[PDB]
Amino acid sequence: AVPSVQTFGKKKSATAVAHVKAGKGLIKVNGSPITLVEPEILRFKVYEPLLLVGLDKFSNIDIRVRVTGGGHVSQVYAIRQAIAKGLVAYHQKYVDEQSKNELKKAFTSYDRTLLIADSRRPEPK
Amino acid sequence: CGNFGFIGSSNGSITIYNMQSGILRKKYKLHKRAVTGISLDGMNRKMVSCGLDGIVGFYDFNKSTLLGKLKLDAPITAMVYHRSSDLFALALDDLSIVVIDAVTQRVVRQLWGHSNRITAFDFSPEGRWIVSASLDSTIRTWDLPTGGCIDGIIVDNVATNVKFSPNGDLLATTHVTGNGICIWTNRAQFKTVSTRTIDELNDIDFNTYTSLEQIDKELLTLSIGPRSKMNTLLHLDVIRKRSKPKEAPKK
Amino acid sequence: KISDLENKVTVSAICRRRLPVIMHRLKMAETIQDAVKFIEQGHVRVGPNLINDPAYLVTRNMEDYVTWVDNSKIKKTLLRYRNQIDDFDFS
Amino acid sequence: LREKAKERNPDEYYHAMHSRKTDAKGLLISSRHGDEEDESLSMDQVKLLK
Amino acid sequence: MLRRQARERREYLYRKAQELQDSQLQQKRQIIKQALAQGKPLPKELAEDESLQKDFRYDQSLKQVDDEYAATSGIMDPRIIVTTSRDPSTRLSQFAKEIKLLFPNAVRLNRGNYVMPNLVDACKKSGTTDLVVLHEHRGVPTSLTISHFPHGPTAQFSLHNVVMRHDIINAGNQSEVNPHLIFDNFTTALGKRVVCILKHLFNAGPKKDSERVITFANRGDFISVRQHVYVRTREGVEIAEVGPRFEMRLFELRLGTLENKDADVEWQLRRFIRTANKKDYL
Amino acid sequence: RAWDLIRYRNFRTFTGTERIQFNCLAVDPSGEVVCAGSLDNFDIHVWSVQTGQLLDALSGHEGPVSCLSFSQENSVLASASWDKTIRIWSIFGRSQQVEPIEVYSDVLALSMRPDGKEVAVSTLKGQISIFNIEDAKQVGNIDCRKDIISGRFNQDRFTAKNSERSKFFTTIHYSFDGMAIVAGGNNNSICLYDVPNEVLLKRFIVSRNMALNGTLEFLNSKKMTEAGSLDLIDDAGENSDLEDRIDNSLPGSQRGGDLSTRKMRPEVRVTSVQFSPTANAFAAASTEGLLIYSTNDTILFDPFDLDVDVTPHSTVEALREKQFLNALVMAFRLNEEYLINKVYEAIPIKEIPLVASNIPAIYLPRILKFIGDFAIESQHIEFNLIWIKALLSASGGYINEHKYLFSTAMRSIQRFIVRVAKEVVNTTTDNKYTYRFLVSTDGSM
RNA sequence: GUCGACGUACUUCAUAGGAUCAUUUCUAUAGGAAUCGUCACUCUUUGACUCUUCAAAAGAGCCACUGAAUCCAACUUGGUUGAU
RNA sequence: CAUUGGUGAGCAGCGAAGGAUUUGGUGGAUUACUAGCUAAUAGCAAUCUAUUUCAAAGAAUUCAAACUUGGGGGAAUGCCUUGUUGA
RNA sequence: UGACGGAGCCAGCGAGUCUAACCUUGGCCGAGAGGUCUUGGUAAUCUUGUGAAACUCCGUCGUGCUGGGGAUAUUCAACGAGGAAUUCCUAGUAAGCGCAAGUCAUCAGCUUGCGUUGAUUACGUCCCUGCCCUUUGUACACAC
Repeated sequence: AVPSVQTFGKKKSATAVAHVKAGKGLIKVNGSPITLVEPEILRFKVYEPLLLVGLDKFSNIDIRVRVTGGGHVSQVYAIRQAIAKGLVAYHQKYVDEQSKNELKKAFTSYDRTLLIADSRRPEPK
Repeated sequence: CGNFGFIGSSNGSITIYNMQSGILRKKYKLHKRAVTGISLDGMNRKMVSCGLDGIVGFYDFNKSTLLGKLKLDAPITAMVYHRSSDLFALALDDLSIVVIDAVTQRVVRQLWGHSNRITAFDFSPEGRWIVSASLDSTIRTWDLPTGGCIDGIIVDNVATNVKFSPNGDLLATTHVTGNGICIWTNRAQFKTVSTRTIDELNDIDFNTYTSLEQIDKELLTLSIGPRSKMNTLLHLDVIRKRSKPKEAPKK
Repeated sequence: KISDLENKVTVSAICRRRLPVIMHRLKMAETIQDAVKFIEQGHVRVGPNLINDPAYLVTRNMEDYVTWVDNSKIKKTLLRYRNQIDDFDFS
Repeated sequence: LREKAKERNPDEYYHAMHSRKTDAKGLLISSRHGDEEDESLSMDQVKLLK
Repeated sequence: MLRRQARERREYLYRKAQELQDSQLQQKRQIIKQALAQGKPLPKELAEDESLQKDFRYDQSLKQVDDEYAATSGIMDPRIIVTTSRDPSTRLSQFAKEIKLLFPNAVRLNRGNYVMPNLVDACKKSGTTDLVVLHEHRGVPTSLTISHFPHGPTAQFSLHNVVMRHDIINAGNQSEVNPHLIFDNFTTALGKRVVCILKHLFNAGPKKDSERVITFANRGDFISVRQHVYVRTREGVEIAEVGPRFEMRLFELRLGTLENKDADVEWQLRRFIRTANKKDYL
Repeated sequence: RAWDLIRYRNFRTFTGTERIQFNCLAVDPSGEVVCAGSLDNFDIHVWSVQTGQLLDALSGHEGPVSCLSFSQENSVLASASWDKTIRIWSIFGRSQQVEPIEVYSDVLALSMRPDGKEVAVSTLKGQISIFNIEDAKQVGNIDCRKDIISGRFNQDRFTAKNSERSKFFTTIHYSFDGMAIVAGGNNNSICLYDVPNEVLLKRFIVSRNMALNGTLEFLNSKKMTEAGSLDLIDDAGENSDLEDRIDNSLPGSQRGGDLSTRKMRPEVRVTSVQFSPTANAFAAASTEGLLIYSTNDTILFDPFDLDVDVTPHSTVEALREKQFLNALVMAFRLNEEYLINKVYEAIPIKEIPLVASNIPAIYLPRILKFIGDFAIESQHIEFNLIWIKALLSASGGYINEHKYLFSTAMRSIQRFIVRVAKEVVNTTTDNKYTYRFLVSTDGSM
């Protein structure tokens, strides 16, 4: 019944599903808040989808992320990818396309690996 | 772009909403008296506002800075932005029309001659003329290249609205009495009119320059004709041999 | 064998190469009439470009590119059936 | 079964993948009640049963 | 190209199943071919079927390298990756160096954290043809697996009497010219299959005076691999030994790439059967 | 295959070894190597042009190579394919280097900047993404699928809003100053943008013919009857003679040949767009023909920093008072073609180089592109060459260090020197030599 | 290690009596059975038609005027001397 | 403890002599506006008839016409073409 | 870059009615085979899924090596990141880390998988060491 949006963030074998919907503004990773995501030195790697665009985008929506697999740093990279492209997809579908591609421009100017992973490797020289 | 709408309130504050989702995006507060004109570039990069305190503000739009502010000598009643040439015209309170460009922020023409309040005005689609209409029951056309008044119409009803077509086809005026829309066609779409001022170098009045035949007797000069005549003369045997049909016609 | 050039060449073979039959054999629709309805409704593209008519003949190398259009409701409901739907790329 | 998993063909639409659904780990939810009944019953049905 | 290669292998094994299914018509069409050739009477089964003869009117115009290697045998040079098992010892890295010097058009790939599915996918979309995976036991290399990549076969061998060029002496540098090949008594159809596998990873058409040679000599299912350079004297031909020597024994040969082990086995070593040690290329 | 446009001969033919059909190509700047990609092979075929052989087959795409382009300056190859990937190949000089850039959806029509710095790809999402080549990261994208006019076909039963047929661009092209992109596709709008600001400059409706198919977005509901539309009814047997009562259209044919053999209306689509290398225009290969869109400076008063004292009257007073440089820069600030022509012809030969040395650097591309578009058809050949010689001598270092500004104004000038002036010089040279022969030698008997 | 002769061993091949149908009458037989300008009723089979399920997908699109149906609120009536 | 599951019981908020959902019919647009009919240089439109008939013109040895056939094989009787006998 | 002592946390492989010790001390029943109970010692990569380790945090210490018979209720073997030489190596690569399996050859004095963490430096050049190719341009223009 609610406007909701589901995205995916992947690094090596971690995978994070982020559901974004309209709400009061709560960002929850694995049930716990976002301010508990260990190893606590990469908590700003998790935070930078919020601090790159401002918390006034997150003031009206609530995100929840479920992260399985991987290790510590692969899980924080999956979390930040899921949060970033979930915010982009929510502003695409339920807010205007101008804020959509402003968010895409800001995340892509920081690093496009917030939005597109580096996936299939190696190179056979 | 169609994304942004701009509201200019009577307490001097421009608010910028998104047309798709309907919410406040930005809010500029420069003027203190009523904002009577807002426009923006064709590249969404510089906006221009004019209030009836007689300041034209020039803002960057992507960055939210102001690029400058220019104080005119009368309260401004109406702005029209010609968007391809980046020239906007202001109907001031001293009954002049100030034509000012937004790139370098200078008053570049100032058109005098109206006797009462300018009700409306509009640019030509090529941006060469500006047609205004005012409460002295008149409609004037100004050639802003030369800066003078090309034509004038005394019309019995006061024309309250003047709009050109976005092609150069039609002028649409709207008067005080009459429930309809009066429609005019510019004869200068079919002929060329002289930009020579009315009141109450014929090639430069008709915006042409017929190129002179040779500039100096010590200068080589080709023929006034097609360039291909030399090649036709030099190789007209092989061109006609090409042009023959492949077998002889049946006579 | 060259007796295929008399025996096994057949209007049914040219008709099995049509787009809804290719679809139904690729399990992309449950029946040939469903495949006809879907490519009439404009869900199916081969390559990049949307194919709109049922009679389109699909060669062997050109059946690797029979997919659904992106932003298809059918593509969305199969992705959301396996809840692999990523709303970033619209489906 | 491993060969069928290798040859799934992910552009596979059925009409029954509207009703049938999938849990969080990706496996198949099979409702253990009915499929001719309903698991949740309405408020007036609960009123009559109670 | 995922879907193209899957459906191409599907169509190939469909055509192969159809060939072995309708291969009776090939030989009975051969029977009526030689019955036309020498005017001898035709059997009852080939005499009463009217459809086969009125297909034989069409089919009278019908008529080495095998199905995986046949498309691009001498047309195109191979491309080989040589990689070790995982976290290899230094003597296995020396041996993988020696095998990449054995095969021309071979490079070597560092192995660690490479899953074999996405390794195979990276190879078979980067365009390599063969993969040689080498396995060790405390330095001593014990196996090599050759996988031909456009869904071709894998031949898995064990290596038995391994002496290495790094192990012997500083005898100089190798030659790296396109060698000549020698295959000694590969007599069965499995022998020709193993020959085609082992020799479509060398460049086609060496020079006639190419002065290095490499021999795969079968001695009771133990392919001795030696490599020699030569210079032809006035009285004989003088052979010097260069590069590694070993004995490889085929224990498996299956019909897919390295990743699955769901591929159909063409041959594998029945070890514990009752008549195991009584026949060769068993 | 390669074509000499002097002797009109196909002198080279390149085939592969695999019997594939080629859909796009790209040549070297220093034309040693041609390169071509197919839509059924996933490889790129690299041929030498001097010899004829197949130099290489580049591999690494896992989808059909939709587009190829060589960078014009540093000669790096950029291919892009339907596996959602643009890929950059360093071919020359011992590298064999591959850099794959992934992108969001499958790519059709890559294009390459004139300086080779960046590459703009068009995707099937509807976007034009622009990437830095050397540091393989995205510089910026345009979202174009909402300023595309996708009409409704007659045969299809889904609206033009919900259609997924043509809301993407199958051909894009850079402007020669590198600042704009023209783009077209299987729709009847061609759109051009400026890549710094990523905003639509202008959208052109390529057809209003209702005889083509994808033109109208909304179809007249009078023509939709109780069984089918009235334009899918074939009234071909109501015809006066047999040769158009005949139906010889084999059924599932799209984009074959011979318009009689397809049974549908010809859809409207642009298959290739290109900018003009010399004069401010673009050509679009639609179904109706090669549509050529061009500006002209005769109309559209667009000044450049004029003030109130800058006037045609003021310019001819400065010309009559023979401040020639002031008259020239007043006409440049007017940007009026007749005034620039009048002042240009009124400057005497004695002081062409003083004026051409004292022209300010912002008015240099204006006088160069004016001299080009004037001198192609003007008769004053020695006057125009004197002006070109004075401009190239006085300010020909600014041009060389600002190449891409004068990249279309200098190509228009050497469209004048080699195409009228060199033909005239050839004629007078042949006359001189035939005179010297006819009077210097011996005709006796 | 190759092909002939002899020897051995193995595989395949029969086709008769009778009836019926096949000629827009008549399949060759007299050993067989059929030539009628409709009236009604019941049972059965089939196909459309409208609505619908598995089970969705797409809407020849907009605006105006006019009628209807359902769910709320509001009012009225019956109702703990008993509604559902 | 989650439902980003169904069915309800209710608040806050929004809130001008009511609100929501669904549907049938008609009208106007869906291409760029020079009026209806007929035997038409004009008549009629309340009607063409009791002038609607004469005259003139007008007829290719083209007295040729399936550019229209699913494939293989045949064609008793047809049909086509050519010759022939008898009138 | 340590040593003690607590705490938080993060994987991917792997599912055959199949998976798994030895030597004793004694009691009771039984004809015997044996059964059942009892008992100490030795060995151990445990046992099928939950779970890893490196890592992260919080208290505490505080950085000059090892021996047996002698002597009370000091002094006689190795070794503190390994010489000359030598081998291998270019991105999820080197290296660190653990966890599973044990697939007809090989392997358990181990082998193969699987994830976790993840760089430095080349990405040029034929100068050295070598290996290879060509020395009519042929293949069709233009140019050299």
